Amino acid sequence: NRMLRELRLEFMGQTTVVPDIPPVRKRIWRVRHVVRVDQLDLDEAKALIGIPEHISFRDLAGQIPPTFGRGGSVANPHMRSKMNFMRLRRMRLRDVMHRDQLEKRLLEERHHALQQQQQ
Amino acid sequence: GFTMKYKRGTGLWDEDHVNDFDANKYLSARSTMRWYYGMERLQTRNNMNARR
Amino acid sequence: SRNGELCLQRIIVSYSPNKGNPAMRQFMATHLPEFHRQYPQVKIDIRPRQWPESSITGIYRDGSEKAYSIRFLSSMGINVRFHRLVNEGNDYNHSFSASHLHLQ
Amino acid sequence: EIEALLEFHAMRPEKLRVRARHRPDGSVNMGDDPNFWAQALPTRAMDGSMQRGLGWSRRTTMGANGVPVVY
Amino acid sequence: RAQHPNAGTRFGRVYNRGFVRYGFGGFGMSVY
Amino acid sequence: ITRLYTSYFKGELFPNQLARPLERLPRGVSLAAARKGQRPYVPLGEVAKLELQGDYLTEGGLHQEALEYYGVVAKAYELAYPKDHPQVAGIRLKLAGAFRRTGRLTSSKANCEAVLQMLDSAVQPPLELIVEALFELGLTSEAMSDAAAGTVFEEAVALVDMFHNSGQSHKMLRLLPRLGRRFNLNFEEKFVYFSPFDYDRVFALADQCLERAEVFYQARNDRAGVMRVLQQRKELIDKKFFNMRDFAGRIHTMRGHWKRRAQVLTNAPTPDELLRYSPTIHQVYRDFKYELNAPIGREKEVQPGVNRVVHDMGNPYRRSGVRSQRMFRDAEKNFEKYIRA
Amino acid sequence: TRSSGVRGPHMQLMQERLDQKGFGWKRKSRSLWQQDVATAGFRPHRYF
Amino acid sequence: DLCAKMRLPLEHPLPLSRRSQYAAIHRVR
Amino acid sequence: AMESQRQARRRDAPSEWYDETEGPLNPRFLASMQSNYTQVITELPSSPVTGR
Amino acid sequence: EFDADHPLPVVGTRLNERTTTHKWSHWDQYINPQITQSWMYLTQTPEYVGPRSGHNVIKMGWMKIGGSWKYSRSYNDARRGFAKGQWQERKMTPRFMLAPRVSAGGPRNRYEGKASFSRLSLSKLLWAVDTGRLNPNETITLYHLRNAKVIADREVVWPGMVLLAGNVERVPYPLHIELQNASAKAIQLLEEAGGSFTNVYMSHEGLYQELHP
Amino acid sequence: PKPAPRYNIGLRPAPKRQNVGGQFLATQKHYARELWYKRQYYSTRPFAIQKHMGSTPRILLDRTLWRSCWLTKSNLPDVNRWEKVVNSQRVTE
Amino acid sequence: YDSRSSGVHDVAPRDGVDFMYEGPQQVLPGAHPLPLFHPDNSVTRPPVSPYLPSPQRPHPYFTTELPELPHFQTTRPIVYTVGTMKQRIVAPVFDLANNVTHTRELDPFIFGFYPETEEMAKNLSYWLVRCQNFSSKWDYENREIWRKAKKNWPNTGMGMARVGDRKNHAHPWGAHSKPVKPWNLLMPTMDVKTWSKSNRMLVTLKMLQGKLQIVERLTLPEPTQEAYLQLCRTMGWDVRHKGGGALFMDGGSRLTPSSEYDRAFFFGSFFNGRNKLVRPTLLCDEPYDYNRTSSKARTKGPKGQKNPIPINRFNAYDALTHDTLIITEGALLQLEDEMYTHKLAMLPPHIRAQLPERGFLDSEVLGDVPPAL
Amino acid sequence: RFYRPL
Amino acid sequence: SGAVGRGSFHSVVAGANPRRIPTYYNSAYELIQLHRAHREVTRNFLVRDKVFDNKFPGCSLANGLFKMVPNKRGNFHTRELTESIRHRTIWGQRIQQQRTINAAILEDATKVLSPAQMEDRFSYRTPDAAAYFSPQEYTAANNWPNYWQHPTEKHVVPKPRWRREPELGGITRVRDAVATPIADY
Amino acid sequence: ASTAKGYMNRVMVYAHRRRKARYLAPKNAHVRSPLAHKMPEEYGNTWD
Amino acid sequence: RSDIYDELLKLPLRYALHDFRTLQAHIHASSGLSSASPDAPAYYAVAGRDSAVGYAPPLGPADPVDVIPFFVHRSSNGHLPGKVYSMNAKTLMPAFYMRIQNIEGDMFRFEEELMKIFPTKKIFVRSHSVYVYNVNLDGRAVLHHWLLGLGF
Amino acid sequence: PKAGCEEITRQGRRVVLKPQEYFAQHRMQVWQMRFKEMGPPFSRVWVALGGKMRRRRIGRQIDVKDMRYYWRPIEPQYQRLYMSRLRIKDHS
Repeated sequence: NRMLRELRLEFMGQTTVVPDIPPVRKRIWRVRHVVRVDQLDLDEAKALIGIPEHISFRDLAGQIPPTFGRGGSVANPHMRSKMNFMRLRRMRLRDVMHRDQLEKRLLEERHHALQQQQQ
Repeated sequence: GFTMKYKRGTGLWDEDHVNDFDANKYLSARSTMRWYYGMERLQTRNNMNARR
Repeated sequence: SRNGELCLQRIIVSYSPNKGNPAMRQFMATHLPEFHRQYPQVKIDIRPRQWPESSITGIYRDGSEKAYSIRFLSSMGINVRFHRLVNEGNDYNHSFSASHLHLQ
Repeated sequence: EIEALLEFHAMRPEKLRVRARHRPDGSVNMGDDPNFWAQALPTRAMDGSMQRGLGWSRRTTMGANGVPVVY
Repeated sequence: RAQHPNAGTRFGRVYNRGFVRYGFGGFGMSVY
Repeated sequence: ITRLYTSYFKGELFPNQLARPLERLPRGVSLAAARKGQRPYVPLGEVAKLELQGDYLTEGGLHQEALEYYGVVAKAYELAYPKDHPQVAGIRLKLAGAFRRTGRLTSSKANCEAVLQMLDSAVQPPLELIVEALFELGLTSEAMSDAAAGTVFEEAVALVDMFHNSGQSHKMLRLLPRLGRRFNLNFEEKFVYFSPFDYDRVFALADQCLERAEVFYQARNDRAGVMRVLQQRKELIDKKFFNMRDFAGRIHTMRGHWKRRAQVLTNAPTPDELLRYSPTIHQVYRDFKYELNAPIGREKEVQPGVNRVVHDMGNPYRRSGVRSQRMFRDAEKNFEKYIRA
Repeated sequence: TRSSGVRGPHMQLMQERLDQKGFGWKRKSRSLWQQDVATAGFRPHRYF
Repeated sequence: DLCAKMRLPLEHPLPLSRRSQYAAIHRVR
Repeated sequence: AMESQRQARRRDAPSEWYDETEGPLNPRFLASMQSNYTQVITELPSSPVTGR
Repeated sequence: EFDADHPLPVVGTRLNERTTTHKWSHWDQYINPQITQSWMYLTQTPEYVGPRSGHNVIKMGWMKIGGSWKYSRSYNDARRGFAKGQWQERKMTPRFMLAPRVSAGGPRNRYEGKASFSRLSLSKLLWAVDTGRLNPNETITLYHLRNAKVIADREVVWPGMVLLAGNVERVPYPLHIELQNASAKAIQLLEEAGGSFTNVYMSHEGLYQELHP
Repeated sequence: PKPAPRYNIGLRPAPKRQNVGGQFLATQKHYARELWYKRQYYSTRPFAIQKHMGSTPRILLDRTLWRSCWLTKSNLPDVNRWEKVVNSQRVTE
Repeated sequence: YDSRSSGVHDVAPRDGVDFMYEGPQQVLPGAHPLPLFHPDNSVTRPPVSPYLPSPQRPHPYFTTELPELPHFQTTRPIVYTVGTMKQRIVAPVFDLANNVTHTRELDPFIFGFYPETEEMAKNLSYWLVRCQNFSSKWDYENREIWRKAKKNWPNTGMGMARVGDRKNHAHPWGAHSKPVKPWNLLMPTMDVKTWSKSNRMLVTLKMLQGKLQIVERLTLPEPTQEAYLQLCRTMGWDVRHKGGGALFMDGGSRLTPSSEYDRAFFFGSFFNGRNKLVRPTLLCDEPYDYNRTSSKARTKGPKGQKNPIPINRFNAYDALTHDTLIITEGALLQLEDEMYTHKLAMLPPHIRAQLPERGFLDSEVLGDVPPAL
Repeated sequence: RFYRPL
Repeated sequence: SGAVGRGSFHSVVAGANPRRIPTYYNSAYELIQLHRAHREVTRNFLVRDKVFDNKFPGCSLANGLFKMVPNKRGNFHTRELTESIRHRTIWGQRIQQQRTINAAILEDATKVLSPAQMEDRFSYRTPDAAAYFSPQEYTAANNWPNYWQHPTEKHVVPKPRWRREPELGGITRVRDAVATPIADY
Repeated sequence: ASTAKGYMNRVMVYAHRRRKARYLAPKNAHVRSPLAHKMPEEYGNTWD
Repeated sequence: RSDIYDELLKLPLRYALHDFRTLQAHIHASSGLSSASPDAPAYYAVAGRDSAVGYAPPLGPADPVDVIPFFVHRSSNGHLPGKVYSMNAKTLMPAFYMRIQNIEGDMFRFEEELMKIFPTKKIFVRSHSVYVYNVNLDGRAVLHHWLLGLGF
Repeated sequence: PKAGCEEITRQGRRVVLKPQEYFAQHRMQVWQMRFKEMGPPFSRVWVALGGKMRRRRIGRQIDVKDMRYYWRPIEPQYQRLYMSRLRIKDHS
């Protein structure tokens, strides 16, 4: 069950697309009697989804945000729930760093309007 | 026993330092006349008791 | 709605103009004057009385009626229970099932 | 080293005995290990949560002589 | 009696039809 | 049990998903009244996918290629919807924003000046559009190196500072930080935040018009204007933030009180529609013909009915003996000298 | 050392009443002329 | 250590005003 | 003593507190402040007071 | 709505049609105090959720009332209370009995006449003298410290105090004190700044007549 | 400092000795229902006959209970005439 | 829920009040977009204030001195502590004949202390508890039953219940095991630190709500009640049971302040209506519980403080049940006097040291100022 | 006091 | 006993106290606890003279006697009242003594450099005191509790276009067109 | 299949315990076995 | 402490802070007399003028042009409103929260300036106070180095 | 008439306020002498002396006849047991 968890597989009929890197080859091996694998050469993947041959995949991924659905897998459902919390904070701060950056520019102008007032 | 007897008359009004748990939310017309007449009574009921 | 014409006629709204649970008094200013625009052909009548018979009740042109409890229920819910009245016609009760996907 | 021989040998022993349930690092010194009945650095339970979470620098930790305090 | 949650079926035990067959192991019950 | 979301997980229900109403400009008001003070089957399912593909192209940077799509959508939209329609005004608005990327400001402003004459003639236009309608016209005005008339941005917000309920945006979202009952696991539900730059588009534009109005005076060097842009803009954001304000409910983890959710996700009047409709200012019309009392003077307007004899004050001591009713005698005759006019 | 220490000014001084015998202050109770009505009676250390 | 580092001739007890060598001068740095 | 100062209040018309640009005046109170004037005070239009 | 002409219908759900009237939260009454119109609007602290409503049975969460008592075999037994007058440790030679009696009265016992003072940190006393509760002229005997609410009744138990130079590396002004048993550093701090410290060590009969003269 | 147990005081009529509840909770007495008219569990609400619990009733109608049973003689004197409050007056229509 | 889907309504309008809904322009009686359980306009419970409480106006009173009226500065100099409103207040005081005489400026510490609900709740939750009839909450105990203490039939071999000595709480002649006795009911200890705050955040609330009215003298021509309704009729107060009442803090005139009520008014203030002559103060002495642990094993009592706030101080309950509040200046003199040394002790030190410079600590005991009133 | 005796 | 600067008799050891007349102190906190203490001794005399005014005729028969038994009043005068005078006197000296010094300081100081800077050298004018005393002057912070009404933040509250209604009875009634609330999902 | 109201509420017909996190290691604690506390590849190490 | 003051001087905070040296109460008769104005006439000082413990009146606003939107009062005894309580003291749990009790103004424009300090501590706002969680007596020290920088 | 209708008319014993205990009862003296609790707030060891320090010395190991001399903490499993009788002072 641990290997299946590291292949993003728990329920029967679930399906994932794992790479052929070495430490995945063991995880899949231990659970061969559980899964039904299929191999695709990468060119046989760049066509399964219509992809231009010139675009690699290390530039396609360099476009999707890293916070895709269920961003991280941190060490326990608490650390998950404080990785989603701060993510919902850096939203608050993103509007608040916005609302003062409006004030800090108006304040630096209210200073120059005052300063240049005496001249 | 010891019940702060040095506080009975040493309040600023008549209704103070007399523990009366028997209260109510809305004391009506004659329940208020009954109340004010009550505090002073057990303030003069106590005194002339203690004077006799 | 049947052949374009609604199957509901009245929506009895019993409320108290001064007593409590403002949900109704809070509904007749926010939503009701707007639900009154979508379905003007609904003869909303309202009933100021001391003990509010707390139930909205639509009187369908078939003659039948249908009530709805509004105990302790906020305005946004009363808005829904209104639109739950103008939708259904109170004409039949079928378990949505195999034998009842095609009424006839 | 000569300065440390003294700063350790002029301390009243009670400043060295095991003095708290949480060793200055954060572990919970239970019984049965005679080595850990000696708590030289004194613990501070209510202090130090800014470090390691807010990106506060390791420069703040250190004391006046440079050696780090622990939390 | 050791009454601990997780020591058996949580609250008592029930025999629903998905149990009387397909018991623990899939064979599954001795009775029923 | 940590989830994986590999197999299809249906979306959760949550009050951030309500069908908010599109911001309509009020009834007795038309566009120019404020602006001069300053079906057939048409496969709309096929063009909605097309008009979207235009956005992705004007958002990526293939503006010319997105122009040719919006053309098609500007043709199917004016066939399906009648004259004066709002949506047919929406596409010949982005279309006018498609020329300006490609310099064709001769048709951009012209196709954008016509959305106004397509929005004003309407009855109740969406205030989401008419604020973009002349935010664009603001940009293409400057893009024609018109340095002053490109600052209708000021008048872009000169609606949303007047006709925008800055509280209707977060009426239901304001109270979600109460729905969390947990604190040390699944506690992001006490800090549910939704940026006003997502759940309010007429606000975003209003923030963006003024930002562009900040750089148009930055070049023109109108420092008296850049302030009344900033000091205007901050008073626009801070009153929008103000309508998200609420105090924390119970902070630690609560258990079991799940029926409490019927009290948090309700009609909580946002602090705009609270100070605005305060009971003392906006007073409740109370008609005594339905009630059972009136102030002392007006004791004849009350609920009418069949014969009434005023017995007495309903004083409770009338149920006691005679020595209690010998007292309380001169109660009533004193009470008429208090309600006589 | 068992009874060693600095005792309070009103604690029982080292081996007070004991008279040189283990728990000897008990053995010296029958010798007392008259004791109080509640005086260090029988109490086998049960859950003591 | 405190007197020498300050170039001062040795003193002891080195009173508490002199100790903390005028805010522990910071050993001139 | 106060009559010395009350009759040293010439204002036969209400001062600039009689503004209501902030919020509507209180009809009850004006009827209590009518005595300190000559011109009528209570008569408020349907509109916010202009000032005259 | 993709088009405004086809508005999405209002067919409510269990998240709309089942709500309750908005009571006034402590913010809606902080904004507009024109709505707290009766004492039923002064609802309690938000942290007070309400009275206890469930059986916190041990080893099984918090059960509801009327719930199942199959698993409360030891809640019906931790409600009677701990055994009173009985060794807590039923077996295993109680950890107290295993350890040896030390210091026949105890390791920190206080007999009749012990010299255990309450610590008046010098920072406190120095903080007051600038704040203005204490007058720097008048030799600051413990009456001033008590009557100026620098120290309360619950900290002056015989004998009075002890001055502790806690982090105070310097005392700036000539300060005079009549306290009980200053620490040797605290003495050499006042004495450097031209002050004094004449440690009064009064009997209990003197502790009273100094606080309530 | 520590605020009182309003528990349920001033709102609702006293609860009846649940499993739970502090020592300071003043429940109702043994053998006394918390809801006066629920002599059964299905006895229905009396129409216009309330029992005034709490203080002395401000305005005691003749048809409401006050430390008393219902007496068709004393509660509703005349069944044809029917009272109410109007301007804080016990009038009868 | 949602049961009884029929028969709850009559399909007929009552030929009297009942009425259709005409249109959106129709102004329905009672309707308002805020959830108000006491829908009162300014004609039912009209506020006695110069202006109607508006969100614009920080308080519905004269924020400034109006020129056509004698202005009387506060009895004491004023400082603005933590919670106070930082806005000047001027409340016009009413002559007995309903005329408005000189206007008087209020203390921004007593009447300027902005409200926050959860700190008047500590006041209300105290009153809704202190105002029980504790001694009524007796109940029979298991032992107090007087039944046989001996099993009449020892349960040996037949199917009788495993019960004997049936004087427990199961049986219809029994009593509880842990019953409710008064000496087991807690009367809550209420500090002066928070009673004062819990009174000041109300008597400000009654000012922000604009229900605050100052009277020169609460005195009657004669002590008869009829003269007190005649007075209320000229002043317009509604001491009827239903019309919101009045809360008189009788402190006497401006120059003759007194705590013991004007004997004239006291006897006249005994009307059956809704009114409650309270004492002119907000403080009350420190609580004490002489029977702290168990000392007195015979007291009837409640548990907790043995010095409860009396019934006629200013509390939260009778502050929200009575719409209008009626304070004579003779009380304002007492409230500013009794809270002065409290208002000053709460300022931070870098402020407290500035007072004798600004004329706040003029101490008539030393003679630096002639004695105040 | 008379302390509760258990 | 101490309680004043005279030094308790525990200056048995002849501990002198030199470097005197050294501090000007405004006796701020002490004048506060004087006005507090002066209130007690008057609030005590009020009690020591409480005499029956029985506004009721039931128990009027004592309307001449004091409200305290003669032996008790003869005690409370001596136990609590006359104590509170000493406690009032103590502050009446710890201040009358400290003033004597200030009277000497404010002369020898006035001379040296300025009679204008003098009461500035002896001032405590913190830059924010306008917050506590004359809050109309204070701008540099927003210390209102109802902050949304501070002049720098008044632009939060909406200014409703209100109106009266003589047909409703002079009720004020806002002319805002209510926004159609959200309804369904 | 037999899905019933929620993630981890799948088949619900076999009588296994859902919501049980089978992936997580057993808390062997006191029990003595080579399989203790060891990542499964280290099972062959029966000498430690 | 300067070591903490950087962790505020580094922050992107509106309402800038006083420079550290001018924020210091801790530095010509005889090389200059002491601070508390003991003048030449046999050294009469002025009582509340020097403090070795670190007390001093508020230094004042940050810069004149800006208006701070919150005001944190001082206690009756001088020190600042930060207090570090603990979750569940009854069990002696070493998990702490702070409480900022004496503030008036708009706590939200105050609490929106704590967030920029502690981007990871759960901060809740209430009518009187501002609770910030999981921050112990070192966070108490970060606040006052800020509430001094703000000039309160 | 209601509670028992004859058990409440004829009168038995009436109960009154129940006296409390010595409200420092649970700092019993087999700890006020054996242990002493040291530690800063939120960490209070109850350090206790060696187990074998008086009974049998001759012949025991040379370097274990002294492990009996240190103030060792008692393992927290007993800290919580003994300090449980002290928490009860005001529960909840």
